[PDB]
Amino acid sequence: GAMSELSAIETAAAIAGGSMTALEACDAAIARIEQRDGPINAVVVRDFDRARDAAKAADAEIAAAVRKPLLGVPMTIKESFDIAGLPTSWGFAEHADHIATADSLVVSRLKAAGAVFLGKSNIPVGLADWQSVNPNYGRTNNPHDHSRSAGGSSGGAAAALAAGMVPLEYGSDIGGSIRVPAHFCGVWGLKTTFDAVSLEGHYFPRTDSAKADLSVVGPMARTPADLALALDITSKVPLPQSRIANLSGLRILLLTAHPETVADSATISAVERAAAACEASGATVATSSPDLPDLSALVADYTRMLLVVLARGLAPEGTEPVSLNAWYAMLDDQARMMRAFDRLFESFDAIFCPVLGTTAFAHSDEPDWAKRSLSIDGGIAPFAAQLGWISMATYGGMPALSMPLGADGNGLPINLQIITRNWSDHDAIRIGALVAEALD
Repeated sequence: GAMSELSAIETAAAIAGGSMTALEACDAAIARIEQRDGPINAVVVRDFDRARDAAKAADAEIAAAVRKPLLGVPMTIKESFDIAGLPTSWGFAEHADHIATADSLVVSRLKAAGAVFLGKSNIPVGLADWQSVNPNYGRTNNPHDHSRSAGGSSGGAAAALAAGMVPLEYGSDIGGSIRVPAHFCGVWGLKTTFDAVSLEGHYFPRTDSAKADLSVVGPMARTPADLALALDITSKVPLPQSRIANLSGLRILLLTAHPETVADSATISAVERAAAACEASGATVATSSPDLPDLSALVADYTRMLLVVLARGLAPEGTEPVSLNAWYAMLDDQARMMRAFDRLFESFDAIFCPVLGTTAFAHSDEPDWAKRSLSIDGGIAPFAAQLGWISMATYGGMPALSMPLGADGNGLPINLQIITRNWSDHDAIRIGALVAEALD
């Protein structure tokens, strides 16, 4: 782009080399937020006074010859992550004054690498939407078109990255809440392998309960290099690095259709263009496989588990809740689906497919997804069916990258979803980096 910002790694290098100080990096980011966040409303919790103190402490370490991978790099994090001294509300008015007393694990890891947290980014109520709007902070608007959703639930994070306010962010994903905002705002987002990164401190307000199923946390940035560094900083253990040097020989499964939902022409064309660029770089592309799992059964099973997980096994009055024994059977079903993808990835290195079937939708005041619809090539389509596109990685557990491809006819970003086998998170990042090179 013509107007650019330093990446997270470039900022740390500029501080380590002495071309700028950590306090200057912090003050520059504070200025971008105050200058740009007016019409976007992404950074809704601000901690600028304590951040400047941390930036000064970072410059103290720099002078003492200390070097850390993110030393002095300013960032924000999704509001649902605990930071000691800041509220964690999940957009609930009842929890607006719930102040965390300890940093979450991800925050602690990033701080130990030297990062400076300026504040936290906006979310929908209960993290339960592909928008970012709540009565505590208001609505986040897509920086590419203020009339469209920024995505959710990590939508404030993606908007702050798209507007260049900070180079690094971190979100959570149970129904696409990392991939979808990255796609709506045209930035990079890694849905990580299930259980690869600790959710400690991503607590429902006033509890120490984090989701034990489907949900993952993962980095968001504007470069694949920043994603890989942030992944290595926050992983439970160091994950296998990628040995993929180029696209020659890579085996890609290209999917632009789903038995339970649809993609529009611009999205289909964009995902196809990415596969063709890899084919021109020596990769092999298939458009079907007998080992592809039953995507229709997958979305139905994923949805039943998702609803149970979201309700904590509570049923509406009158109806009978799912029994614990039935829950154990559901996990067996999921494990069986995970192994089906294992077999698929014996033949393929990656699946290429849409993140969602269309670009960022107009702001919706309808809280019930069953009462929402979407425009696909001027045609009306069901909203909730779009869950099919993100269900594979969430239910199967695979890592999935959301990376910029381009924009549609209205300038709204379109991202590609790159799905690789469990624990190959660095492959997903690396393939995305190679795809971006192949497109330029």
